[PDB]
Amino acid sequence: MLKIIIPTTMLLPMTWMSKHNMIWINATVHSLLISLISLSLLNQLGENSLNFSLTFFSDSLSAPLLVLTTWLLPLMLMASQSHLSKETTTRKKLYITMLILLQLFLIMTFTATELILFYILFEATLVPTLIIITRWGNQTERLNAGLYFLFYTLAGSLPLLVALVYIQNTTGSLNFLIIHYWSHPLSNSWSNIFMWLACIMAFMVKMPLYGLHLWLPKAHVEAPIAGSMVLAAVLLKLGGYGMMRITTILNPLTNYMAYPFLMLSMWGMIMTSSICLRQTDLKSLIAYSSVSHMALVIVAIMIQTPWSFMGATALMIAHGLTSSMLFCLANTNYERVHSRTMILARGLQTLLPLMATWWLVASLTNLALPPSINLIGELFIITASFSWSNITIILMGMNMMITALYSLYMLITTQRGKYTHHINNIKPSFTRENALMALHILPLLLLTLNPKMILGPLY
Amino acid sequence: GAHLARRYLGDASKEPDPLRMPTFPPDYGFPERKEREMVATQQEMNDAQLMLQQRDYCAHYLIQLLKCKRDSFPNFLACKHEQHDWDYCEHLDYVKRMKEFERERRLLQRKKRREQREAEMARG
Amino acid sequence: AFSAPAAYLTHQQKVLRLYKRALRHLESWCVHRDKYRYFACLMRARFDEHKNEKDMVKATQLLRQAEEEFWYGQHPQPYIFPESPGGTSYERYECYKVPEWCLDDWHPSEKAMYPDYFAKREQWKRLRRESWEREVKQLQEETPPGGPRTEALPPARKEGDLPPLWWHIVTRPRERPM
Amino acid sequence: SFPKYKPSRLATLPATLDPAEYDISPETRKAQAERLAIRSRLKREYLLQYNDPNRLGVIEDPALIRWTYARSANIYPNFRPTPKTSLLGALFGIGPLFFWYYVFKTDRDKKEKLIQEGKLDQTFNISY
Amino acid sequence: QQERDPWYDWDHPDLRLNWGEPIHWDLDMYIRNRVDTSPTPVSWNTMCKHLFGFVAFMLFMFWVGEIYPSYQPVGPKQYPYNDLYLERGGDPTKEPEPVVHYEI
Amino acid sequence: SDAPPLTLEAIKDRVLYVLKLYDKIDPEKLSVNSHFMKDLGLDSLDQVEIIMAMEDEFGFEIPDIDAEKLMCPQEIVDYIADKKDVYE
Amino acid sequence: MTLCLGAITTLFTALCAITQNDIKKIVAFSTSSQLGLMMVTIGINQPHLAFLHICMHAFFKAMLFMCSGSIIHSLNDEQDIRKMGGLYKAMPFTTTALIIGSLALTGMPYLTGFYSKDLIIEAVNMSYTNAWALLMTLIATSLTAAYSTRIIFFAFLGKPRFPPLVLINENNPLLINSIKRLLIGSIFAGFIISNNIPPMTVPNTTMPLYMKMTALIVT
Amino acid sequence: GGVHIEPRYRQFPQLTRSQLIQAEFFSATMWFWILWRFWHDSDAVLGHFPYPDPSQWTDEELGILPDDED
Amino acid sequence: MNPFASLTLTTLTILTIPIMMSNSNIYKTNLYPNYVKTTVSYAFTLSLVPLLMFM
Amino acid sequence: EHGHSKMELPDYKQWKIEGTPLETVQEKLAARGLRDPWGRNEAWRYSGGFANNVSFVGALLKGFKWGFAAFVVAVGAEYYLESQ
Amino acid sequence: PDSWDKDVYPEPPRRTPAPAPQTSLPNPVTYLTKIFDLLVDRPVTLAREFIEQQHAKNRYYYYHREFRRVPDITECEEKDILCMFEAEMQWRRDYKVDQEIVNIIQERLKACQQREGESYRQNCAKELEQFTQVSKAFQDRYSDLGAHYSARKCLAKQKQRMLAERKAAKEAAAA
Amino acid sequence: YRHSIFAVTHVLIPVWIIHYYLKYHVTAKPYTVVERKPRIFPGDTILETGEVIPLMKEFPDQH
Ligand SMILES: CCCCCCCCCCCCCCCCC[C@@H](O)O[C@H](CO[C@H](O)CCCCCCCCCCCCCCC)COP(=O)(O)OCC[N+](C)(C)C
Ligand SMILES: CCCCCCCC/C=C\CCCCCCCC(=O)O[C@H](COC(=O)CCCCCCC/C=C/CCCCCCCC)COP(=O)(O)OCCN
Ligand SMILES: CCCCCCCCCCCC(=O)SCCNC(=O)CCNC(=O)[C@H](O)C(C)(C)COP(=O)(O)O
Repeated sequence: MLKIIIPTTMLLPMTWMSKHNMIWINATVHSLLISLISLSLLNQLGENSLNFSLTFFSDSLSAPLLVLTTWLLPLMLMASQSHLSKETTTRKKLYITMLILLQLFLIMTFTATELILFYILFEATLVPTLIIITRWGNQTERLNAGLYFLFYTLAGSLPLLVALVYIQNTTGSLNFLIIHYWSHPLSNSWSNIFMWLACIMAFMVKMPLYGLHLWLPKAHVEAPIAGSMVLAAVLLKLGGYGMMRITTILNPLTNYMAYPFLMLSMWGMIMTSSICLRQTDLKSLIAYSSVSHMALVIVAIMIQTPWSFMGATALMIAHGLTSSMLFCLANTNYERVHSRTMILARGLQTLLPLMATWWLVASLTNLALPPSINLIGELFIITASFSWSNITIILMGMNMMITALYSLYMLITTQRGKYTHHINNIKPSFTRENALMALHILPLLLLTLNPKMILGPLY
Repeated sequence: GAHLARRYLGDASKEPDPLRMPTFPPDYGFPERKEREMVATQQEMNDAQLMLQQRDYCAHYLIQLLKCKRDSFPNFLACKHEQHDWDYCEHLDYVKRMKEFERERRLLQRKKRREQREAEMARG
Repeated sequence: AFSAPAAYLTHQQKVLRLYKRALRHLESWCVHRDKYRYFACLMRARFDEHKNEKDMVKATQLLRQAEEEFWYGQHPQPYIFPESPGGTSYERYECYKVPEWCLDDWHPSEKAMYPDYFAKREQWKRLRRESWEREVKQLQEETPPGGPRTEALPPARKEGDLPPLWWHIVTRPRERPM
Repeated sequence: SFPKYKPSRLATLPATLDPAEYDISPETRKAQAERLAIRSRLKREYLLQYNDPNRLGVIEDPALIRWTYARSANIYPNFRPTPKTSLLGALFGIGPLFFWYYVFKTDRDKKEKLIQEGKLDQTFNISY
Repeated sequence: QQERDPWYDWDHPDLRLNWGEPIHWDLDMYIRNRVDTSPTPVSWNTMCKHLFGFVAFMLFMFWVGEIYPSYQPVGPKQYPYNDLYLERGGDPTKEPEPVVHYEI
Repeated sequence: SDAPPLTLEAIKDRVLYVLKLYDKIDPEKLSVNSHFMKDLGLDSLDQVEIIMAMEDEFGFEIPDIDAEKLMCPQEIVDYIADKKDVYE
Repeated sequence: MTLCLGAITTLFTALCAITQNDIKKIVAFSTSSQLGLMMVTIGINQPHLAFLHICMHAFFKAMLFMCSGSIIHSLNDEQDIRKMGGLYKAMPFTTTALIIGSLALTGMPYLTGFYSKDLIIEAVNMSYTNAWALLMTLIATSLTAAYSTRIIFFAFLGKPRFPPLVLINENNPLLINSIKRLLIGSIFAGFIISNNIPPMTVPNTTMPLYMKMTALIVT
Repeated sequence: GGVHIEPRYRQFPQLTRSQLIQAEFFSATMWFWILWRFWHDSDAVLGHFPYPDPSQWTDEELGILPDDED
Repeated sequence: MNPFASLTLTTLTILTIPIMMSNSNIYKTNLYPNYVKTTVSYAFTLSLVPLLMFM
Repeated sequence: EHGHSKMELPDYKQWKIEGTPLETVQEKLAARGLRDPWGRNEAWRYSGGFANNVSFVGALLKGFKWGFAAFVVAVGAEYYLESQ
Repeated sequence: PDSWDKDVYPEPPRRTPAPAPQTSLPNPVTYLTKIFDLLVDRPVTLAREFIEQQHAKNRYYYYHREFRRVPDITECEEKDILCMFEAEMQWRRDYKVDQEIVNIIQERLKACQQREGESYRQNCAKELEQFTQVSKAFQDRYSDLGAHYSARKCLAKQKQRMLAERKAAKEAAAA
Repeated sequence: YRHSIFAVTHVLIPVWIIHYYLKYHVTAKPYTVVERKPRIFPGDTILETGEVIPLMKEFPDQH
């Protein structure tokens, strides 16, 4: 596994000692190389996993998340090229260092044979993200945003730490393989109820579950473009990955305790999808869309059927790519108008036709158009829920209707109509932006050819 | 339809129920009770795979018609005679069904009159 | 569209607008031309029965039951011209109206074609650049204290002048640019 | 004499049938003049900022900024816990959760009972 | 925003808004793409009455037609081999109760 | 479309043609510069009839605020010209 | 449920069509009523007959729409039937094409709509169905005939009503050929497809003379 | 595609003989088809089997016994 | 062998060729509509054969 | 190549109300004491090729004559060919 | 074709009626088939023979893997991890084998329906019985385990089922 | 000439590719292409066996 870890670490001296004008070029090319090398992780077994060593292992659940994390960094560099131009070279290098640190921590998080190492890195991804939000943010509120993103997260994870340690003192090991093999049922007890709550609520707050989600719109709205991309795409998947990993020890208490969260997520998707309909901001709309899709993933993980796990993995990867693309698009508009309001700039399809086709593709994928892997995840989760209880279909279908509605509302308000008369600084779309969106979208429609690579270990 | 008006406006029991037909033994009319003859055996009708609702007593004419249409293909106006025979057999089946319906209707009239006459005799 | 609205509609304006709407809905009701002509002359005669009317309270008492009589027989599906704000082709060619300033972003290879047009465009731009400095002062002088009272603009009063704020009225895209 | 038109929330009264519009008053006449005055002043400001050959940006609109700020950021500081707010919040935020909890629990209790008594006919149910 | 004057020279003709005026709190609900509160040729309550009456009448009459079905003076269609037992469901090893069809 | 490119001459011909077919106006006295209310002595209503006739003749409808300030055939010709963007 | 839904749809939509002024809206409601009729056909357990009706409706409804488009473009983008007058002689090919299409859609015997719609009505009449849906199917047939009559009368018979500058023209091989292909279709395809395919339903051999012709009588 | 035809301004527009012959021919073939089919096969509309009268059947074939036997 | 399958798939497959060529140079010219119509005509003529086989 | 040949308008005298159903409306209006100033303007809708109208049934039977002639000649040909 | 086995995928003998045209007039179908053959099959077959001779020039092999039999979870010590691991891997491989068996039976069933046409309700009863048998067996063996299935849970389910069967049998015998 | 080159490049080449794919790859795998068994009527002769099916039961033929 170190063939992936070491090069990303070597990126730091590379970007620090590079020329004043060649930091972006070098970072882009070498990050793309690391993506290509990490692509070898995709070959998996139907048996347990590929064991790299005592400390790092990979699985067909860790493989797609790792590949997407490694693939993201070049696009984050391409997106943050623009607004950092007037920045001093030292601060640009600090930005690149933050991004590389985030990539490195996520890479060690997703292998993490042991639960305490996983926890340490899962919480280590907090510092680069917080600094990125609170330092390279635009509005006054970024500072406020930072605090929320911190404390909420910590508010969820500090009990988990205790829980994890307590487990090591009764079972004797937190190594994932042993915990899988030496699993024992959790008898219905108050002590076990609180252990289950401590173990789950740490990851619920990061999905985020409806009700505990208030930090997400603020963090996504105030963060810089790269911060928004990494929050929407990968950092949300930490909670779902962690729940998939940790629900192997929580049976059979999960059947009893999933009700408060299944009800919260099933109703929460309707409420957040409805909120998306009445929104005066693009980034807020996309953030609430992410909340809805992650609520659906939460439901899938709590249902605990093989179809649930397959659909949850597919939806996680697909939504990561989709959300990254949508945030990029909104940022391209924001750089030209400097307002970040949906109603303000309209009729852009006549002015920027290719940006219009990129908008169409992104919204179609978010709308879960078949046979895209968004629909694969949604359909598998809906099918598993229907097996669980025949009445979930009304809620799932209502969510489907509303998501189609607000995705097309976001498309029509910005792209269609008559242009704003008084805005005359809308320059043609650069090659960098179109390359960004193309590199976002091509992996999606290519993975729809080979779904097995993203359907998880239960495929 | 007239029978609809008669049943929904006249006495409900006086006219038969199409769901419960027949309500009388087939031997009630006369003891002969000759039996219907099917020409197409199971194997040549299944090998024909006509349809599950086309497997009625008029199936043999249907088999001849399908043989016709398969053989003389390029002209689709070649054979109307086999179609005519099949249509005639279908009409005869439908007339047998009408006869059965009117038979149950008149037998119910008979039973009603018989019961009424016997009850009147018991009244006197 | 062209003319700036006034502060209110006097009684005559309401009379004429009601008359025109009634005539249009009458034509929609009576499809055939002869029948519409008959009923239009009938309606005009019924409208001028009180033309010479003198007092105003009884006049405004009329054109109030007239409004109700219209709202009762208004033909919920009236005929609308294709390019009208209700027509089947209202904003149809709006997606082809591209602002002129977009031309300033054309690549020099694109601007190599059509050289004469860009010469004339540069002339127009210089004309506007000077005329704007004239127009700002014409408006600050001509405007009564306390801001304008009506959205009406004055014309050009000197020789070399041009009307104030003329650039975005003369440079409409087209009626059917594409 | 004609049947009358009754306005509703989604079927607003027309201008031509608004009783107030027909009955003009001296105070009203003065008011109309001032409304057009402020409207024309704003239009003049927008046209002066609009026709400028130097300007190569967006004409910042204070009304749009105020609308967005009031819709998004201005809600909480003006919030006050009032019987109306408390009752509406309790209903719309708790009632749905418990109603769906009841529905799903009822369905799953029935289904588990049917499974235990064995009268469900779950044949061919291989995927789940 | 549908009932605003369509012949005015608005700054945003599609939106029908003038630069500067106060914006309705719920503008994103009336944008000519959504709920329009225009006056209508028939009063709203009359609309609701007529539509609901038509719907309820149709549902009641469909139920009535269900309770009074139409048909023809015909007995049931007759099928040759024990009401076509072998090729509908099958089970060839039970010897179903023989049904014999009357020739009339 | 495939519509002919109508010009100002066609416009003025059609205006004067439509106004001649108005029996209330003698064809000898009405000229391209003949005012409506004073030179022709027409009522305001008959001005509205003229406006609607020109509407139905040209296929597009004139806003009444712009229509009621149309008092001369040359004014109407120029209004229709500016609306439909004719060069010559 | 399928039978009831098809019946209510066809009745309500034909009733709405009967009084429209946009030609495109009239033909849209026509096709919606036809879809309702097809759903009725499915409800009476005759799916193959509904497929044949799909096949015939394709031809004649598509060519009706093409004729309406020719009229619309000819009269300078106009759709209200209140502004097309005498087009019987002004454009003869569009007139005859839409006349043949209206006769076919209305189930004129020995056209493309006859072999499908006639069998639909015969099948529903002699089946154990709801009385109300039967009544609505017959009424919808009559209303289909009526709004076809409306299109013809209001678009072709009276005196002209369009603006004085006439731009009516048909002299284009593309429009003519595209119309005439579908015209040949809507004339002969019904016979060809009906007689070529093997039979898939038991025919309705015996039938009262009055219920036999009820389609012709009601149309 | 076609020929050059001019607008005519308040009179009947110019029509070529070609489209008139085409319209007349297609109307003619439509009607000829209808009467050809009606002559050759009139059974599709009018029917070709008779409908039996149920009251005409005598009780001998309906298995009806005169009120007394069974 | 069995031309039915080959024809029934090739009609659909040639229905997509103009979409493949949409990025070519023919797209930027005025021969694209003629191209698409000709392709549809060919596809219909080709799809006629399996109908004859079934009949 | 477009329709640019300087098309000519008619003469405004050529429009007469004579022979049109505008006599009926004019007579009914004068019978009450009114006149239609625009009656001449619609004259072109009843003057030229628009003068003759066709009934609805006259519309349905566009080609009944040629169809009937062809049908009878076909029946004659088949009668003479079959009876051989 | 020997590319697969004719006994795992049984097929009826495919009896086809010889054409017996009753009409003198020629059909277009035979001409269309002849032109299709000479215009498509011949070039395709020539290209395939070229490709096949090129393949036969360079011939080489690949093999199918064999897996030995190891103790299963029923012969696993409570806390031993190596033998438990081996038993888990073997149970996973048996799980996949079972899924592919059910897939084989399903393919057989679908083919049976499609071939039989309009008589599928009768002729395909044997395939239905095969699929019902395998479906029932598969369901008892692998259903209701959950996302985190394992050998231990399958054994526990089997033990519970055998306890219930033993109780029912003992009650039935002694009543 | 244009239509000849069109039919060559747009009909002949794709049908060659599809015919190859079907007759050598798709049919290589079992049950990929399943055909409804052709209808069997009495008196027909089978190419595989040469057996002639018995005719029908000689129904009464009147009218
Ligand atoms: C016709 C072609 C079809 C297939 C195309 C294949 C493309 C090949 C490149 C893409 C693969 C990505 C690399 C994924 C694997 C690399 C990581 C690791 O798994 O491989 C390493 C080894 O991989 C290679 O050594 C390095 C792969 C590097 C791929 C780069 C190819 C493209 C570079 C182009 C650079 C541009 C030139 C300069 C421009 C300015 C370590 O394995 P190793 O332990 O050793 O071998 C053990 C095997 N034993 C034990 C049996 C003996
Ligand atoms: C964004 C905010 C989210 C907040 C996340 C935190 C909420 C999680 C729920 C409580 C977390 C703390 C629980 C303790 C950690 C697990 C330790 C454990 O499992 O051991 C228990 C210990 O049990 C406890 O210590 C529980 C004490 C709980 C104290 C804090 C309670 C906080 C309120 C919980 C009730 C509300 C539940 C939902 C939380 C909503 C938060 C928004 C067993 O005790 P033994 O000594 O081993 O007994 C064996 C001998 N008989
Ligand atoms: C079919 C749908 C129903 C429609 C019904 C329509 C309503 C019909 C009833 C109409 C009743 C009335 O007219 S309500 C009568 C309202 N009161 C008056 O008309 C008197 C004062 N009018 C004026 O002075 C004008 O200036 C005038 C002289 C007219 C012209 O002005 P000009 O000199 O500058 O041209």
